[PDB]
Amino acid sequence: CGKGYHLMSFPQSAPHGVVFLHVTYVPAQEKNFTTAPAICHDGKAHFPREGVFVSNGTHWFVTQRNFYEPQIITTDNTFVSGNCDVVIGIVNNTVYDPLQPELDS
Amino acid sequence: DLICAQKFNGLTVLPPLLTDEMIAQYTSALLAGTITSGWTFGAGPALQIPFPMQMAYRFNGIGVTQNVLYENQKLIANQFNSAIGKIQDSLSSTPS
Amino acid sequence: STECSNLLLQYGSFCTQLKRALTGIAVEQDKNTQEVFAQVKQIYKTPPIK
Amino acid sequence: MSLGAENSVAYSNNSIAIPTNFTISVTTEILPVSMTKTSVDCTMYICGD
Ligand SMILES: *[C@@H]1O[C@H](CO)[C@@H](O[C@@H]2O[C@H](CO)[C@@H](O)[C@H](O)[C@H]2NC(C)=O)[C@H](O)[C@H]1NC(C)=O
Ligand SMILES: *[C@@H]1O[C@H](CO)[C@@H](O[C@@H]2O[C@H](CO)[C@@H](O)[C@H](O)[C@H]2NC(C)=O)[C@H](O)[C@H]1NC(C)=O
Ligand SMILES: *[C@@H]1O[C@H](CO)[C@@H](O[C@@H]2O[C@H](CO)[C@@H](O)[C@H](O)[C@H]2NC(C)=O)[C@H](O)[C@H]1NC(C)=O
Ligand SMILES: *[C@@H]1O[C@H](CO)[C@@H](O[C@@H]2O[C@H](CO)[C@@H](O)[C@H](O)[C@H]2NC(C)=O)[C@H](O)[C@H]1NC(C)=O
Ligand SMILES: *[C@@H]1O[C@H](CO)[C@@H](O)[C@H](O)[C@H]1NC(C)=O
Repeated sequence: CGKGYHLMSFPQSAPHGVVFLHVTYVPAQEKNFTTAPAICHDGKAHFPREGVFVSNGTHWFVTQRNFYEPQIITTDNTFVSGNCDVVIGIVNNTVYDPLQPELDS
Repeated sequence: DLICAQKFNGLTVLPPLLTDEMIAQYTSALLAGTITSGWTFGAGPALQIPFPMQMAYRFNGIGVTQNVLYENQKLIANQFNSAIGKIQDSLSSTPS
Repeated sequence: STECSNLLLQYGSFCTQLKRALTGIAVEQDKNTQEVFAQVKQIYKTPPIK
Repeated sequence: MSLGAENSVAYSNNSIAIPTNFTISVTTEILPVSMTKTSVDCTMYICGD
C-alpha cells in the first residue's frame, strides 16, 4: 500500500479502474547514535521493553525505534534477564529506579 | 544447431534488457540493504543497525523476547551458518 | 518467395497482430524483471570488514 | 544504463541511525478494473444480410 510505512489509503474512481492514494509515513532526518544491546547494572542485564538503547556520546538513553525520543533508562522501560556475562557488547550504565526517591523522602 | 535452424526461418531471440551482471548487482544491493540496514531501506532511508540488534528486532517480530537472541547469539549464528552451507550442498546435489 | 508474400497480403493484418502480440510479451518480460529486482533506487554496498 | 545512485551504508558493530523527523507521503497507484463489454453478432459479422 505504497512506499513507506503505510498509514491509510483513499480510493478514487477512474474510467475502467481505481486510483489509490496511499498515505504512508517516511522517516527522515536520521542521526547517528552509539548503540548497545543491553545495559549492565548491579550485575544484571537490562534490555529495552519496546525501544533501543542509544548514546549521544556521553549519556545513555532508551528511545523508540522509529522516531528519536530519548528517555532516561529506568526499570519501567527495561526488563532484567540474566547477568552481564553472556551478552556480547553489553555496556555499563546506571538504571534509575522510580521508587528510590519515593521511599527516601 | 537448434539455434541456427530457428534463426534461419525468421525466429529471433531478443536479448534481455537487464544483463545477468546487472541483476546480480541488484541482488547484491538488496542483500547489502537487508544486512546493514534491516527493513529500514525498503521503507525510506537506509538506517544502519548492528546485525545482532536487527536479529533481535526480528525475534521480537515473531513473539520471542530479544534476550533469547542475545543470550544464544553464538548458537543462532552457528545454526544459520550451518543451514546456509546445507543449502549450497542441497542445491548442488539435487537435479530436480 | 515474392509470390507467397503477394498471396499472404490478401489475409490482412494477421502478421501485424502476431508481431504486436510478441512485442507485448517481449516488453512484458523486461517489465517483470524490473518489478522483481529493481525495487531499490540506491545501490547499497557492504562494509569492507564483513 | 545506471542501475542507481551508489550508496555505502556506514555499518559498524555499535552504531545505529534513528530518524528524528518524518514525511507524510501520498502516492498514487492506478489499477485497471474492467474492460469494454463487447458483443458480436456472429452471423451478421461473417455474412451480413
Ligand atoms: C547528551 O544528552 C544529555 C542530555 O540531554 C546532555 O546533558 C545535558 O547537556 C546540556 C548541554 O550540554 C546541559 O545544559 C545539561 O545540564 C546536561 N544534562 C545532564 C543531566 O548532564 C549531554 O550534554 C549530551 N551530550 C552530547 C555530547 O551532546
Ligand atoms: C562494568 O562493570 C563491572 C563491574 O563494576 C566491571 O567488572 C570489573 O572489572 C574490574 C576491572 O576490569 C575487575 O577487577 C573486577 O573483578 C570486575 N568485576 C566483575 C564482577 O566482573 C567491568 O569491567 C565493567 N566494564 C566496563 C567496560 O567498564
Ligand atoms: C554516521 O557516521 C558515518 C561515519 O561517521 C557517516 O558516514 C560517512 O558519510 C560521509 C558522507 O556521505 C562519507 O563521505 C563517509 O565516507 C562516511 N563514512 C563511512 C565510514 O561510511 C554517516 O553519514 C553518518 N550518518 C548520518 C546520518 O550523518
Ligand atoms: C521536521 O521537518 C519539518 C518539515 O518536514 C520541519 O518543518 C519546517 O520547519 C522549518 C523551520 O522551522 C520551516 O521553515 C518550514 O516551513 C517547516 N515546514 C513545514 C512543512 O512545516 C520541522 O521543523 C522538522 N522538525 C525537526 C524537529 O527537525
Ligand atoms: C567490530 O567491527 C570492526 C569493523 O567493523 C571489526 O574489525 C571488529 O572485529 C568488530 N569487533 C569484533 C569483536 O569482532
